[PDB]
Amino acid sequence: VRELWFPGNKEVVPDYLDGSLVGDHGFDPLGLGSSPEQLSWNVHAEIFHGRLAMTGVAGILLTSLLHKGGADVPEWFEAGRVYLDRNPNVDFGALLFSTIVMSGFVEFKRLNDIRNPGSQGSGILPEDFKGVGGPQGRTVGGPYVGGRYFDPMGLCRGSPEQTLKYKWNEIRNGRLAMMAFLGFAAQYAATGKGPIDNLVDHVADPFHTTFVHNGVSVPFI
Amino acid sequence: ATRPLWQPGVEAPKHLDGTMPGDFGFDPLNLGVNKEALNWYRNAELQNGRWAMLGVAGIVIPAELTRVGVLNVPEWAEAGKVYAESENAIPFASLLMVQLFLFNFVEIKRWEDIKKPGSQAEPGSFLGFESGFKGTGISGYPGGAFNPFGLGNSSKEAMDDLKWREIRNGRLAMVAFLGFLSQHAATGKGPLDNLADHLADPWGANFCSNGVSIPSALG
Amino acid sequence: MKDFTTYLSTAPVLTLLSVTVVAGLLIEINRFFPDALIAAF
Amino acid sequence: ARANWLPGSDFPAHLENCKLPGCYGFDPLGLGANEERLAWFAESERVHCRWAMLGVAGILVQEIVKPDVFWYTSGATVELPFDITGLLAFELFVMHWVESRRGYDIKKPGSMDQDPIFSNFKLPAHEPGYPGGIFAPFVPGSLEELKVKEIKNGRLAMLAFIGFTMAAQVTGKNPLAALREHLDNPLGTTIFSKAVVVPGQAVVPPCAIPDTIEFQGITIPAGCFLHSLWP
Amino acid sequence: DVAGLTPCSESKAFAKRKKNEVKALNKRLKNYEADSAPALALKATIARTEARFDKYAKQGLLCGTDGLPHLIADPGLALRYGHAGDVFIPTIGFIYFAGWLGYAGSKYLQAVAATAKPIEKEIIIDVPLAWKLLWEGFGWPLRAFAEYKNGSLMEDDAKITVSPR
Amino acid sequence: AGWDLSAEVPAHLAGRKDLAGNYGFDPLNLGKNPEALKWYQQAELQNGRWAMLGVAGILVQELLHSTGLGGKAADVYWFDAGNNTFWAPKETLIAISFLMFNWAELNRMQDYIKPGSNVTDPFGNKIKYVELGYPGFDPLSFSKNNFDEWKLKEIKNARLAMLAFLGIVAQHNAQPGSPLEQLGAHLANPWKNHFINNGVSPFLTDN
Ligand code: CLA
Ligand SMILES: CC(/C=C/C=C(C)/C=C/[C@@]12O[C@]1(C)C[C@@H](O)CC2(C)C)=C\C=C\C=C(C)\C=C\C=C(C)\C=C\[C@@]12O[C@]1(C)C[C@@H](O)CC2(C)C
Ligand SMILES: CC1=C[C@H](O)CC(C)(C)[C@H]1/C=C/C(C)=C/C=C/C(C)=C/C=C/C=C(C)/C=C/C=C(C)/C=C/C1=C(C)C[C@H](O)CC1(C)C
Ligand SMILES: CC1=C[C@H](O)CC(C)(C)[C@H]1/C=C/C(C)=C/C=C/C(C)=C/C=C/C=C(C)/C=C/C=C(C)/C=C/C1=C(C)C[C@H](O)CC1(C)C
Ligand SMILES: CC1=C[C@H](O)CC(C)(C)[C@H]1/C=C/C(C)=C/C=C/C(C)=C/C=C/C=C(C)/C=C/C=C(C)/C=C/C1=C(C)C[C@H](O)CC1(C)C
Ligand SMILES: CCCCCCCCCCCCO[C@@H]1O[C@H](CO)[C@@H](O[C@H]2O[C@H](CO)[C@@H](O)[C@H](O)[C@H]2O)[C@H](O)[C@H]1O
Repeated sequence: VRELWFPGNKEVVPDYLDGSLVGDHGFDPLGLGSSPEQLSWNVHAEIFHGRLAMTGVAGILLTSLLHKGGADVPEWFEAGRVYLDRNPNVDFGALLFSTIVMSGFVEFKRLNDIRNPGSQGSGILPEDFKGVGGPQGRTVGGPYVGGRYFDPMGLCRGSPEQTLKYKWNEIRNGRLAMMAFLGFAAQYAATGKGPIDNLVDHVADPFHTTFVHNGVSVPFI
Repeated sequence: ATRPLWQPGVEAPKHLDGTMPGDFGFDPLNLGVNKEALNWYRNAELQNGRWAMLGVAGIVIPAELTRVGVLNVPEWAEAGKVYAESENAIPFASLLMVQLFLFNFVEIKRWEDIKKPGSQAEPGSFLGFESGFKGTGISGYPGGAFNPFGLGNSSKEAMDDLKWREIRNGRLAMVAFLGFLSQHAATGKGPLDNLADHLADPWGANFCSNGVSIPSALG
Repeated sequence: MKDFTTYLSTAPVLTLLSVTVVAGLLIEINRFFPDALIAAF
Repeated sequence: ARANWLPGSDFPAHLENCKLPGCYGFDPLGLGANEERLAWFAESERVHCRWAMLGVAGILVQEIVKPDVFWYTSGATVELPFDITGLLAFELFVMHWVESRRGYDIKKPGSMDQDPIFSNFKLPAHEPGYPGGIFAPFVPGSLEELKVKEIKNGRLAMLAFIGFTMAAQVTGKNPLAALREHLDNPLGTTIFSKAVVVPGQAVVPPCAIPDTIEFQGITIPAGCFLHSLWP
Repeated sequence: DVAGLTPCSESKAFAKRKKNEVKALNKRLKNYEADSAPALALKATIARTEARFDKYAKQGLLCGTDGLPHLIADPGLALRYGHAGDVFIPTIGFIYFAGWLGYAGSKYLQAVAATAKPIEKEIIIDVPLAWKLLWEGFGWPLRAFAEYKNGSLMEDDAKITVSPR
Repeated sequence: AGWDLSAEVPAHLAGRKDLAGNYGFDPLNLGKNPEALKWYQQAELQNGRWAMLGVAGILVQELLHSTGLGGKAADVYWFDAGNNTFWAPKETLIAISFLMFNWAELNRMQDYIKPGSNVTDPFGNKIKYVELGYPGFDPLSFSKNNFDEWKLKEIKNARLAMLAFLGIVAQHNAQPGSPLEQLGAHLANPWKNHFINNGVSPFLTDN
């Protein structure tokens, strides 16, 4: 049928993963999405995590590249402290409260859309914020929100093949970005340097600059 | 039915529907499930909103005038003490008892009106003034003596709009008074002073830096 | 997944989790606000 | 048609039967898949073409007439007859009027075709993005070939402007000055001669534009476009 | 002074107790280094002890002949002498939280009692329903008073089973 | 659509051709309710006429103060009229104004409640009523013909005067001198003096 996360072995592939979902490879050994509503919730969480990880990884990479060039851009693991230091008039609690409030407003809009697929496409919002659906055969709401604001270029409007290709691109890049952020955290905790720093130090000296020489992954070495 | 709700996408509870002014389907605690309890809470909301509106007006307008220069009055938290040290100042206990004695009569009469709207219109109750004590059918909206200018009497929809404006203003004033209390307790300054201090440096002057809202033990 | 969540909703599991959460909250309250003999507001 | 951006390839489905001028079937990302978006992008491309043509011509003429003035820093080194604030406000007001009229004409074809002051004058019927009438008092040749010429020249002008800004940020000289510098040593003045990256070392040309520029009493950033990303 | 009690601020026994506790802690601290873990722990304990004694003396607590704080459990007596936070306010706080938990449990039991299989709902709790009822239990005073004045908070004596005397 | 060729009339203003200066301008839909629009029309007429009188007075007084025609009373800024001394103090004048305005405004309100009712004076004199916001005080009989055109002129001049008064107050709170002095200071360059460099409106520029 479709490519699996483990060639052959159809027993490990769950029944609820029939291949209709984007990025479906039958991966669910722990059965964390056995329930239907749990599967829908996990789909929303996965796409949201992928987009958030892509944004964070892109920002971290760009800041690390700027820091290497000599710009007054701090590293990702110290950007918050640095900004708080150059701006002593900004209260940390105030910034946290503002972030929580604004994120709460948008997250509540998304949450209500999750509860009711097409309930936010009216009132104080146009029909564009109603969603186009997709997962679980839905035709409204979901993580894929079309419209003229979340898709100004209209890449998903016209030719379903292009829409499917872009959706696969998005999910694959999101998973890759999630793994990239995990690697960023592990590398910072082991070597204490940024991503670009680790990459340049490794390219300069391939052998002697692996995870075994950081002194953290392999303790006795 | 399809009127705006407090949380878009969430269906309003069946016990609220959409007839009372200010009905936005907001009842996460399901406090107004009982009809009698809902009616009592509606009357309580109207009373609290009107009293809060009067208090917030008497606290903001005099403060705004004082800031300009005309009409010099003390800050609302010190107004009670300022009058106490006056020469012919009435004792606090006597003043409070007189106010409570008058309020006892008026509030008990309003209480009887809540149980039965046409209660106070009983013939012979007063010296011919009971005729003007008949409500409009809903407790909390008594015409006659009250509403001497007859605003909103042109039609039923006109009165409904005014009721919505009254409920929104009352709720806003209630929240404003709670804010006044919290602001003065956290910062020993007036509302206008707090507003002016916040605009000067919003990121450095707010509830996160007053030292009271956020406990110092956590930090 | 449904059966697992149903098992987690059983009386013993919920009782232990609730007791653990309440105990943890009380421990942290006493850690940040220790020696609270009276209700000083 | 036979004119393709990639000979031997196949035009995209949405770009087939494309009547837009200068349509050579170039759309790898499929940005013109939607019909409405295609028209909006066509108007955007035409306006970009004309603006880039005007800008490139102006920069070249300014360099020829005044070779001692750097076009990149001309915004803060020209000595304005008026004031920068008043000039910006006047330009913003008139630009808002004209741009709003044009955009609304695109949204609704014949909505912005009547003179508001003189009721007797009205722009004749035309196609979106091509006003005509009083705007085109002289047409030397057929409209289709001239439209193709305009689109091609505009695309070339946009690429020319990008090359101008990049050469100014890398060499700090004017367009013709950089061209003369490249002519004096073609094998040493190319981007491959100044920049090169290898697994272990990277040579990035230094910025020829100051980090910050002082205008009037304030400071303006004006540095390099993603210098850290330069090869 | 309420019942022959002296404020802890002016109590000599209170100060002597604080001094003795700090003295014992310092005696134990003397057998360690200056920056070692036991030394830091003992110093933290000393700081906590001093802060506790200072807070008790500053809060206005009353101390007896033994030098230990005493609580006044009597409205009026505690309200006029500034001791409402000893038992009065804690009483209100408890009553509120206890009623909250009790009302939440009562509502959950009554809601699941209408289900076709209530015993299973009792051994296998409905987490979403329990969460909603726990949140609704915060308005327990208003709800309880409304139910009492409504007559739905009680069961008729003629409908409750009773022994044959 | 009159105020914007790309906009649409908010429906409640499409079938209302009897309103002076009806350009379909109501982006906030404040006049959707017929009663609300009826009250807003009277409010607009009152504000516009009062603004016309006030702006004309301020302009004439400042013109006489600058060129030099009025006595010591005119030789003063409009906002500084309190320094002048008249026949009665400020309190007496304010009280007299309150009483006279109470009488006139109550007559107008009675007419608003029931148009055509209050139209007779205590001495029996009567006038012909012609629409609500137009009581008929036309001693020159200028409304006999082209009434719609005349009221359109009135509404446009009223709106212009309202904007003029708002601008005068804003300029006074942001720029020094009289409105005519501000106009002259502007016309002096005028590429530098234009609220952008006043140091008050932008706020973000030079604090
Ligand atoms: C939090 C991020 C996240 C979330 C919510 C999901 C969610 C989902 N994934 Mg996905 N995945 C992710 C990250 C995520 N994934 C990453 C980073 C990769 C790259 C390795 C993949 C690769 C992948 C494949 C190949 C497939 C899926 C599939 C699915 C769907 C079915 C699986 C399921 O139901 O279990 C739900 C998953 C969770 C509830 C996450 C549980 C996390 C556990 C509890 C923590 C342990 C994680 C890790 C081992 C420990 C590191 C933590 C520590 C170091 C800090 C589901 C909607 C299948 C599918 O059909 O796609 C639609 C499928 O074929 N995923
Ligand atoms: C969201 C995310 C990262 C987002 C990062 C952000 C916003 C970073 C933000 C900032 O950096 C900037 C930009 C600037 C900095 O100065 C400050 C911060 C604030 C730091 C990563 C998620 C990262 C998420 C990851 C890595 C998830 C991995 C999950 C896996 C592998 C699960 C696999 C399985 O679950 C399945 C699928 C099926 C099951 O049955 C079996 C198992 C095996 C359990
Ligand atoms: C709805 C609901 C339902 C659901 O279900 C649940 C929940 C959530 C709970 C909810 C909510 C609620 C709320 C919010 C409440 C609040 C209230 C208030 C605030 C009130 C006030 C209220 C308020 C008020 C009355 C007030 C009043 C005031 C006053 C008189 C004042 C007075 C004064 C003055 C003048 C001056 C002087 O010098 C001082 C004084 C003496 C001070
Ligand atoms: C088509 C497509 C589709 C597919 O699918 C995908 C993709 C690939 C994405 C695509 C492509 C794209 C592209 C290529 C783009 C580009 C563009 C440009 C370049 C623009 C410019 C554009 C440009 C422009 C406008 C420019 C302009 C200019 C100007 C005005 C100038 C001005 C000036 C002058 C005169 C002089 C002075 O002293 C200075 C200044 C002021 C400076
Ligand atoms: C339409 C609409 C609708 C949509 O939907 C929305 C929106 C947009 C909101 C809108 C708009 C609105 C507006 C604009 C308004 C405004 C108004 C005004 C400005 C008024 C004034 C108004 C104004 C006024 C009355 C004024 C008046 C004045 C006066 C009397 C003056 C007096 C005087 C004089 C003679 C002289 C002296 O020495 C001083 C004095 C004593 C001071
Ligand atoms: C079948 C049984 C399992 C076979 C594989 C087991 C491998 C698992 C990890 C083994 C490493 C852990 O054991 C580790 O041994 C190394 C190698 O001697 C010791 O290392 C020591 O000797 C090495 C070289 O011999 C020196 O360079 C080093 O300075 C010294 O510390 C570590 O101190 C000890 O921690």
